[PDB]
Parts: sequence; C-alpha cells; structure tokens
Amino acid sequence: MKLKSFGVFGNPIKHSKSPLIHNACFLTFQKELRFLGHYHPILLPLESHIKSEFLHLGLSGANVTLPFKERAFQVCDKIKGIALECGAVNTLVLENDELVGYNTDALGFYLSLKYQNALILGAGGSAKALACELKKQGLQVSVLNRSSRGLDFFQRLGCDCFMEPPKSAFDLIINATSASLHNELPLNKEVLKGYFKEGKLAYDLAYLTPFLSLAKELKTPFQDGKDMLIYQAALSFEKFSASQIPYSKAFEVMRSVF
Repeated sequence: MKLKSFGVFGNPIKHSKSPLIHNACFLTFQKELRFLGHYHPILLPLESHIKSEFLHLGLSGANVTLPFKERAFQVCDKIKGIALECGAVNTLVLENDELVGYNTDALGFYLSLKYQNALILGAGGSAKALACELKKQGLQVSVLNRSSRGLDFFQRLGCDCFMEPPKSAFDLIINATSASLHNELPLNKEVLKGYFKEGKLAYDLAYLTPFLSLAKELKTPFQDGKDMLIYQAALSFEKFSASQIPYSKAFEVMRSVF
C-alpha cells in the first residue's frame, strides 16, 4: 500500500484512545481509501511548534488535544468550517501543501447529546468550541473560570461570563477544564452540589472523574466524554479520508473497537 502518517499532538497524550480508533478505521477502510494510514500519539514539548512538527514528521493529517488547540488555530495556513468561530483547531489536514485546520469538537459534542441553558467550566479550546456550538443552537450559555482568560472570545459570542459562580440554575453543567485529567473537582464541592441539584445533566469531557462521581452521589444525570470522543474522531476521520468515508461509517467502527 501507499502509506500516509497521522498522529495526535498533546501534552500529556499517552491516555489518548485516538490512535486505537483511528487505526481501526484506516485498517477497515484501506480498500476505499487506496492508502494505508497509520496513527501515532505525539507528546509535543510545550516549547515546540505544531506546524513545524507536522511538517517535520511528514504527516498527512493529525488531531490536536490539550493544551494545543488554540495554538493550532494560530499556526494553521487556512482554517475551514466551524473552526473559524471556535478560535481552536482539533483536526489538521495537509491539503494542497497548506496546513488546514478544522474543529470537530463542536459537532462531536452536539451529536453526543440525547436543554435551554448551560454552564461551561473552563476557557481552553474545548470550552471555546462548546460555547460556540451551544450559542449556535440557541441555548443561553454562561462560562465560569478563575481568571479573565478567554474572556474576550466568549463575550463576543454573546456568553455570560463569570469568575464567581452565578446563583442560577442551569440545565447542562459542563466540565471542560483540565481538573479531571488531574483527579480533582473543577469547583468547590458545595457549589457544584448547588448546581447539580437543579441541573438536568452533568457532563464531563473526560472519558469516573471527581465531577461525575459527585453527580452520581447526588443522583444527578451524568455523562462522560466517551460518546463525544467517538463522534469527534469519526468527524476527523471523514476529513482524513478527504470526505470519502462519511462520519457515520467511521463512527460504527470506532464505537465498536472502543
């Protein structure tokens, strides 16, 4: 076969299930694609440059995870699709010798949902894409962080932005911080209890975190990041396939292997 290389840039990255599910698709769809893709995790030093590394490795495409999604948006040659409004890129493809950035987190999150308003905790690339998608669907969106980081982005979307937890009921409480990665809660336990009591769904992007365990304890409906991982990956695979394998087909393979 002709070979094409792919990977996922993150720091940390060893916990990522992206290689498992992407390689399963590359194997399954090799006849249709007429190439064999192979996908590897790439622990990127914080000081490195996504574009330079993508070119250096000779990748045909890649995903980008924490803490690099906003940087990836900055260093792409071209941004396409909903990524234009996300200020973050999680999917890279070499198209006509240009590094092109997409964002599949926004739609992957949407598709993962079985709500009138939402509280998003966090200010990184995942939070930005989720806020963009939820504002687009007509929910009221509040965002809660510890500093004024990312504030301009969310305010331009029309989000209500907070550093002190708002005394308001939210249908969706979404943990898009890095707290779960580190085995800690993203907020004071009693504050979260307040939200969970009045919430319809506690959603954590990690794929049992302290956030989800607390929701469980309180009998609040909860959802981890598994379905989102599969949909965003499937949507990325569509892009890696030059839009020849539809995300629905990739989803099936990925969900089963995961």
